[PDB]
Amino acid sequence: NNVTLKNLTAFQLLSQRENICELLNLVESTERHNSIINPERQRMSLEEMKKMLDALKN
Amino acid sequence: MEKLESKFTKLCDLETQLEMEKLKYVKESEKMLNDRLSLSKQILDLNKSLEELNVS
Amino acid sequence: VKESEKMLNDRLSLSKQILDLNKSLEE
Amino acid sequence: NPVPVTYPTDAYIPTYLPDDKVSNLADLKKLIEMDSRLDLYLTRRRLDTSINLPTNDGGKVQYSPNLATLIGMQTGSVNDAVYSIYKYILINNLFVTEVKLDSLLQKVLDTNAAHLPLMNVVQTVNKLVDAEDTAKLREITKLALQLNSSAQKYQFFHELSLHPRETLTHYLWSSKQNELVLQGDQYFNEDAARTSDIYSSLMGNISLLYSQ
Repeated sequence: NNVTLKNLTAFQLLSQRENICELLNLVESTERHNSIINPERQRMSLEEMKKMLDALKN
Repeated sequence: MEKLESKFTKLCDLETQLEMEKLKYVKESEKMLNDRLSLSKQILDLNKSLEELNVS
Repeated sequence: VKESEKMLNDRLSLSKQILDLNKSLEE
Repeated sequence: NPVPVTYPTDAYIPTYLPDDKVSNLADLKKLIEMDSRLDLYLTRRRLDTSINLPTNDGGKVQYSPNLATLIGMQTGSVNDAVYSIYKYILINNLFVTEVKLDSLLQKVLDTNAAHLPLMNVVQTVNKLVDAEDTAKLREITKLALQLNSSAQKYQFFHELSLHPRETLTHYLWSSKQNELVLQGDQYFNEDAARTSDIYSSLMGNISLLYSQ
């Protein structure tokens, strides 16, 4: 916790610039997308549903 | 889904706990019923034996 | 519960009679 | 009163994403409502009621031969003693509602006042004888905020597609109005506040102060 006016105003600018500098295609953020979709959590979770759905049939 | 299975085994245990509590209201109420029957019988015999005596 | 309250009232009303019955001890 | 914590407990799980592009969000809403109904049934059975000792080592107490006339028993837990004494005070209709003491109560209490509060009555009665769920609730509330972040970035870029003229001028005004806020506290840093470089509005201020 312990947020202040400076810590908040400098967070709004960081969020606005992360988006603006991405519209101009100046930012490469592949080491952040390789934490959601690209990791095996997209496949291994499906490999857990593929067995929980079958365990739920008996 | 995982948190759901976690909160679901709690119900699986609670069902056995509830039916066990239910099985404790059938072995215990009938005991009081039998005690009441024995009490009425022996109180009939006791009141009869009392009336046989002078005091009543 | 409907049986326990019956037993409790017919057990607390039986000592009130046993006491006054023992009070009759002059015969 | 609930104790305040230092980490977010829940998240709103936003609903401004188009429900024809992202699917199974309604599945998530149904699962969350079902878990919200799967614990309202547990908390209820945590406050469960049980009637197991109306009449039925320090749990067993030997009653005096005096109190044995208001109970019908000579031994039993203290709960049975206080309960059966209250039942005797209740059956004989002794409470003043128009406790008025009976005749046998005179002996059992050794008191001739014939009128005593119930508090004193039970006083004489005494005188005669779990961790993993926190981690799960922090892991889930650590994903509904990542979802609440990606949804905000989608909301921004989608509101940038529509009306880009309106969003860009807002971004340029937020920038020209936030870079000024962050550059307002760089004047007091203890190595530029004793070198006499900033003392040559820190001059009208001393006018207001001296007048104050």
